[PDB]
Amino acid sequence: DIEDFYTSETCPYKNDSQLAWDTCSGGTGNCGTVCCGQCFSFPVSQSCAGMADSNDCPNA
Repeated sequence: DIEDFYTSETCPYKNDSQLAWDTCSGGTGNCGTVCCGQCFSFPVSQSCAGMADSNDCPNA
């Protein structure tokens, strides 16, 4: 459950948790450990930085 841990307060998206999640933890966009405590929080923050792709993401 992420929606139960969604923070539309800091999250730039106020549509759905899946949206902001579909962004960070979507493989592209602005994935990272930042979205961990940006739109969500642990232990969800772990999923954000988890489903944020590994090397498939736009990482260095």
